[PDB]
Amino acid sequence: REALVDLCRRRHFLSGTPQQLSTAALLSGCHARFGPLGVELRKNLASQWWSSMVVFREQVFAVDSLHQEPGRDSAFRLVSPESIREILQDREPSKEQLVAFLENLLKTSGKLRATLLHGALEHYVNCLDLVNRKLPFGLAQIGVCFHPVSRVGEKTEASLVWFTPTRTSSQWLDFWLRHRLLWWRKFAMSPSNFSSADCQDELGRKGSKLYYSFPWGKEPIETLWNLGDQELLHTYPGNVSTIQGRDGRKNVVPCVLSVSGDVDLGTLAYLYDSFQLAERKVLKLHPCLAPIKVALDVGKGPTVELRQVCQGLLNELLENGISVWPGYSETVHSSLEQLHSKYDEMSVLFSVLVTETTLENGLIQLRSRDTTMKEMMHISKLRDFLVKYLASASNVA
Amino acid sequence: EALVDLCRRRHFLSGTPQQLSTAALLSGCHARFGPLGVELRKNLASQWWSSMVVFREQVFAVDSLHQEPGSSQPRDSAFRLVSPESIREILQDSKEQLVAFLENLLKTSGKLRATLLHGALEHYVNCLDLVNRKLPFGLAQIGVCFHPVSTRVGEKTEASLVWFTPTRTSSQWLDFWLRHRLLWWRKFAMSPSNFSSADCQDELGRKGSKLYYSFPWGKEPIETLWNLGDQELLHTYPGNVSTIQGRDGRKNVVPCVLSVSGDVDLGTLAYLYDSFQLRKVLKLHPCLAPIKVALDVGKGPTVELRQVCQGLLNELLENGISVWPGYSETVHSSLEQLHSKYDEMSVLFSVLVTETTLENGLIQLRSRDTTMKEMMHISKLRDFLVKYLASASNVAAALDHHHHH
Ligand code: NA
Ligand code: NA
Repeated sequence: REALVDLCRRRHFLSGTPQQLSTAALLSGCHARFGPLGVELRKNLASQWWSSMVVFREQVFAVDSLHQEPGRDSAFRLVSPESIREILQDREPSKEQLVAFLENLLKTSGKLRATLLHGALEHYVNCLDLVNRKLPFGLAQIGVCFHPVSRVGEKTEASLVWFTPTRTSSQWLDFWLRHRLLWWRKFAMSPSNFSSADCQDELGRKGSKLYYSFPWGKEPIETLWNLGDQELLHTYPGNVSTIQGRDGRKNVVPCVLSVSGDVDLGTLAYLYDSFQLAERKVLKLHPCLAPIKVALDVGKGPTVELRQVCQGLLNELLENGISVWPGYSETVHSSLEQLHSKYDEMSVLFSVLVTETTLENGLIQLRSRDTTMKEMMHISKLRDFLVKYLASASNVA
Repeated sequence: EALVDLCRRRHFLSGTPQQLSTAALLSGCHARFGPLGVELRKNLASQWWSSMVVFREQVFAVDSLHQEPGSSQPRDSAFRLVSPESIREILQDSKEQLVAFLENLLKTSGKLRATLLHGALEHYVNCLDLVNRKLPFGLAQIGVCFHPVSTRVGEKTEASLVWFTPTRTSSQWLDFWLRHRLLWWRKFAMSPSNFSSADCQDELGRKGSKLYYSFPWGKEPIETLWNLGDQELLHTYPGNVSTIQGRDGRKNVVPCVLSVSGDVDLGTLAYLYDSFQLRKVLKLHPCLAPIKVALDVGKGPTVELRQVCQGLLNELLENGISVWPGYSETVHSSLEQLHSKYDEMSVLFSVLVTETTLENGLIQLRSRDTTMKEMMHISKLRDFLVKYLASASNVAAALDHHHHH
């Protein structure tokens, strides 16, 4: 078994049976891929996407849309089982009556969304109103999309749909291309492994794609398209006056750019990127992404007292939203060496050891993932040190 | 009618007039929320995530697919997923064969989930490993579930905690979580007594509780808590019961399963109704309000007041304070109109920047809550806002670690 995926499965970044840890299974989205460490890593990534694209941008608003669309091409259809049963009860068929049923399914049944684009379009007229028709602006959503494989794969997509006058659309597309690529790179240990290329679709529309170089090859993690206006006009038949936005004095139907990232594949990219057979394997996930910031353990000494102290430190750090692994809670004894190796595989940023010394003089032993050196710190400072350290890494962007 | 109409007008809600009836709002057949509403809901979901997961070292995140293995034997009402190809292929490409085809759909097609429970159950053994089998612990998830309407598909965002505990302590945990969840809804409410609970029991004598919000048309359940026992967990691992045991001290037991399940969309609607006060103002809790501050300009040099505002804007966003940039509009609106609008959008504070500000750095700050105005130095606003928001959330967090009985 490949080492990175093996470690990820052992440390609960990935879930699944061993056969589901193949490249094809991991890329298909046909099983829930992530275990608790992975779900947390992915939530951190999604939060960082939200910060960059919605929180820090006044012209981007959140949107939410259904998972199913009116029914498109290969998308699975939603069919009520009660309708099928109704049919299977009646003794006389036909072929006319059955074919009819099947025919009617193919034309009236809703279908699973393949992208988040249609949800943004359908909410455009309302956001336009909210912004008093001023262009440009965006609508953003993170949510699951469904993809026929070759079973239906599920992928978490982070979408920005940007509405701008056609005359600035090319400029906007290039701005998003650079910004999005820099966003992926800012969390990477090997930022050159995130690359980009131009592409064009079936219709000749221009776009770009962003890629991560996985061991087996490059996989697209984000696509950016200059869609023009057809999809928007397709959404609002007749009523054109209600979709025109202001470009200064001009009233115009805006051009639509779609900027869509694969949060799941992006999670897997950072897991591969983090792997350092440095020392023993370590996952050096970026501080803002690492699911566990600190681990707390008790050394040789008085069980119940040494744990009362860790509990207090845990509670303090959690009130401050710092994730903590309560190793002190464990029963089985494990060597310091074994602990550090595990924490390193889990991408834990700092490990803290509370000992009889601590009970005497209040000093803890603090070990860093990145340098791997141990320092003595007074328990009273730990919180401020950690709170400050994370804020520093998050400020870098 | 006034509330829904105001919400629709201010983009808390979305939809046509036929989508704004109480029936359509409850069905989940359309995406109910406009941008201010999606932000409100995101804030509510973040608060839930903080209280249930971030602050609880024995609760872990789980993610599970939206689709589940096809069954059909039972007759369940969950929508099935059918490949259009498959249908076309039998269609344009006799009776015996068609009936068999339909039978197959019912038996083998995947189905859309109706709850997040099975998701948690299926990841229980992994989490067991993660905690080296120590009970109790929980698996949490927020995600969309689907449900039959009337033949339409309703979508509801569910916030679920599935808690694994020894049977001997399961009753106490049920009571602990009930109090905890009820207090969680109430801490954001203008009228907390409109959030209540009721105890209940199921077909099999299993105990549960339900939490309700008293909407204008009656009480609606916004959360359910059930002491499920172990049946469902046991059914998830047939033939592996010996190795799904957790530790209760020194004893190995198959844990009892507590399922706590909250409706995030209905909860969002609850807070919209709860915030509505007569001027019409929505007094949403500071932690929930989608826009914390609006910045506007009064009398003065356009291109300079705007720079003061933008600077202010940049500073607040950088600090993650949501801000409405009213100064970028054209402004042919009165102060009273501007304020009435902000009150309806639940904006917590509005700030006015004028010539004077350029002379002495003073801005006029207006509170949604009292409508009182007040001069303040533009350099002190970021700090005022951050402290006001931290204070509100601290007050709200007062009892997140309170030991219920
Ligand atoms: Na924004
Ligand atoms: Na937790």
